[PDB]
Amino acid sequence: QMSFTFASPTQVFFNSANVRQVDVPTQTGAFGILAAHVPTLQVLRPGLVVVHAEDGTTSKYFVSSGSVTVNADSSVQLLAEEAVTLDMLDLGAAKANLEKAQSELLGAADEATRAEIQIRIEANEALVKAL
Amino acid sequence: IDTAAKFIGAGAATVGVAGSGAGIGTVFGSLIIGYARNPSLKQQLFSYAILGFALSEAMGLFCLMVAFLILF
Amino acid sequence: IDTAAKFIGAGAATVGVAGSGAGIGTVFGSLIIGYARNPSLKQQLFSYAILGFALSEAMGLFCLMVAFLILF
Amino acid sequence: IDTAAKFIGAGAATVGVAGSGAGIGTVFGSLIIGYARNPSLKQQLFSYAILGFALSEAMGLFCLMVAFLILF
Amino acid sequence: IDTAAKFIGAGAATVGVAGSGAGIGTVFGSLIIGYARNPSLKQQLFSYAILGFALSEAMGLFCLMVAFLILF
Amino acid sequence: IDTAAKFIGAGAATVGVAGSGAGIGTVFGSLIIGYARNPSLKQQLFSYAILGFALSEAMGLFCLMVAFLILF
Amino acid sequence: IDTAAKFIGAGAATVGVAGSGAGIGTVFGSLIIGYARNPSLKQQLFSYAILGFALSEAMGLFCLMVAFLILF
Amino acid sequence: IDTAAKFIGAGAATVGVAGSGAGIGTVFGSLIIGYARNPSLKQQLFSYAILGFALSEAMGLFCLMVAFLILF
Amino acid sequence: IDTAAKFIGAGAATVGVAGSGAGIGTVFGSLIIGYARNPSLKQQLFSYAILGFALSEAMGLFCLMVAFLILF
Amino acid sequence: VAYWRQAGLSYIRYSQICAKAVRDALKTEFKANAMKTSGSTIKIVKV
Amino acid sequence: DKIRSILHRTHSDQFLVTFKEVGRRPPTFGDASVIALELLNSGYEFDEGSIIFNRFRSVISYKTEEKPIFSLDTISSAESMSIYDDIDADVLRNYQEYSLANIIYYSLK
Repeated sequence: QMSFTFASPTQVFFNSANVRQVDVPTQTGAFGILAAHVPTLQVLRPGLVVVHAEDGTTSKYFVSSGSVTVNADSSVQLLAEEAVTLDMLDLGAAKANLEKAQSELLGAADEATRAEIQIRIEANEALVKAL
Repeated sequence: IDTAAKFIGAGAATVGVAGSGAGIGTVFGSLIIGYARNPSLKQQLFSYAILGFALSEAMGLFCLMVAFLILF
Repeated sequence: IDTAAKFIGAGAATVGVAGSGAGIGTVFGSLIIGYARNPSLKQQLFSYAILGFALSEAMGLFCLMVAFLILF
Repeated sequence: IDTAAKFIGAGAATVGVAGSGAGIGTVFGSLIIGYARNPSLKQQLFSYAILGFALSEAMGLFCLMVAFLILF
Repeated sequence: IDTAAKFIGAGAATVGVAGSGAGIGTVFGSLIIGYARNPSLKQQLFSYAILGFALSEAMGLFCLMVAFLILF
Repeated sequence: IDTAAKFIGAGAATVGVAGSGAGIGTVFGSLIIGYARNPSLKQQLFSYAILGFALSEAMGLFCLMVAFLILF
Repeated sequence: IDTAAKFIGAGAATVGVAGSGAGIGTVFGSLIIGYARNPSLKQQLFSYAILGFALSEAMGLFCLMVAFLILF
Repeated sequence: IDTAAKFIGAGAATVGVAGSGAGIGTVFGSLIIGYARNPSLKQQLFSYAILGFALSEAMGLFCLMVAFLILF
Repeated sequence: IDTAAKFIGAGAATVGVAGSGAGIGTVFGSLIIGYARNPSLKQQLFSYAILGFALSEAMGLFCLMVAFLILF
Repeated sequence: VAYWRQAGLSYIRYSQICAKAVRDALKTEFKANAMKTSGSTIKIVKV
Repeated sequence: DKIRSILHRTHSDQFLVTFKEVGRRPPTFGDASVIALELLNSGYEFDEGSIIFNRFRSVISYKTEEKPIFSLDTISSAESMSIYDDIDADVLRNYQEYSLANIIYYSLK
């Protein structure tokens, strides 16, 4: 057993809920955390969140950016700035943004502007990894 | 000379299965730590393990084809 | 020559167990680092370590068949 | 001496396939421990795995052409 | 022919220990790096390193018995 | 003697090409896990991998030159 | 023959020290990666590195014993 | 015997170049998987890679001079 | 035979330098991937890099001692 | 150390744009939540 | 603003930054991020801090509460952190930055 807590600033999903394993899109690829997983802190990356429920059927979500935490005792918490379910995201407008984002990349030389446009590329390029 | 060097030369080609056996422990070991980060067990990960061990034991079956061609 | 090359040839085929020896330490090594990432020990992970020690000792059993063919 | 040493001379060149045997297990094994970090499986990673397996069977295309030269 | 080839048969059979020593370095390394991630050290994981250092030396006692067979 | 042990001297020189083949996989396999951390493909890591493929296949060239030396 | 094959057999057993040499690097390398993860350097992890250099030099002392027995 | 076994003794000394070739693949691979963590490309990690490929082919120049002593 | 086997026996112990040259590639590799984790570059890790390359070159200097003893 | 690091950006500036492109991709049924979120009411004072 | 005027004259020279328009529009994580950005852009590498706010309890009752923020990245690595493994020096530089934006937003909410 492990208590799982997953939420955003606007909406709450899990609160000390009994769950066996969770997959998280961290910076270091995608880490999988089981019931008695090691104490490892890793920050988030735009991608897919897999939450293995207690009854065979799994719910999956999409994240923009945030943080996950696994502790010295069996308890996990995951938070994101804006996390939305696969249900409410359009596959149309995601390509419109990506192509506009890959246009400003070659039209900006400033070292500060380059990072800001590439992050938007990364986020929009992750919007097709699920839809 | 024509039959003697065919028995000690089919033994040196049996050391070519040292790569297929140590390589199989690397194609399955890197699949153990692979599914440890999880979660695609059936399909994707273990499916790529089968296409990897087949390309690992292929240098064991071809090396046992040069072994049996020296004794039979 | 007839009893000579089969006595030095059965020794060269015993260099095929160097692959299964280190190939068994890796499949049981990645299971030690895999169960360190926790927690599906019994079933799934440690049930695959048998499937990884069997495909590695299969080349060992194939190499120990060759050295016993020139010894008996 | 001439025909006798051509038999225990392509058998020692057949144990050179142990580098390509475990090298294909180290290459494909890293790709199984790479797509597990996800998600650039289609192209990028598995496409580079065909560049690493060819550069590992390249030593296998130069070691099997050596033993096949001392044969016929 | 009879007295000589048994000395050049237990010599090439000692080249099978080259896996039992390196594979033990692979398993005891994965228990050295595995315990770093913590915390099951005095149980679970270091109790699996004894089960790994044995299966690796299992091809190191099977290979050693062949080198002790060709000699005495 | 002069024509005999030159044939069994080129074969064992071809076994020195077992380090380049397993070196090629462990150098182009760590770059198959480097781009898995991303995103220096065709930048720094894949550029140094060619500088890692050259340093390993040169120890295969310096070994194939010994195998060609004992053949012509 | 009898005073000859003892020198072409005691040398082949020194090729069993290839696992003791590459096992010492792997058991210490993962100890250098385990102490890079911190913090129990003084005992626990580097203390176990002594228990990993011993179970890896044991397959190198038993192989050096067989080489010394065929030389003296 | 005298003008024969030295030609098959330089072949066995060229098998020591399987560690200088597979040691470069292990060295120039961890400096490709380590630079993936970034950003110590120059001055630190690749500078230590010059001192990593200095104690790797040092066992190979010592193995290329052992074969050169059994020829010239 | 009495003069022949010493030359064939010196090369056979020179193949035991393939384990020391790759064990230096693993110890300096896991220090190159052990310095990327940061920050104690001087002391601790790279200070134990020579302490891990001492026990791994200890198998080479003992093997090249058995190769020189059959030459002088 | 990523690409936004060294470029002058912190993780907060990373997280801000990451969320912004998620807001833009929304369809008109949950677009009402986009005005509720993404605040910039705050003023900067520096004497 | 009602902190820039109530406890100012007394500590007028001890000011780092001031924020207005708070309480006009319901706060967002976006507001807290602007609070997070301005803190890390100032040349003040703080050893430790504390955030003081009014925690809600009911319609009539509330209590002033302190929460210590261990947001120094030099203080992020302690003897109690030695329990944890698989961390970067500059991955805490990401987590500490974000866990700061959370608590600011929480205190603001």
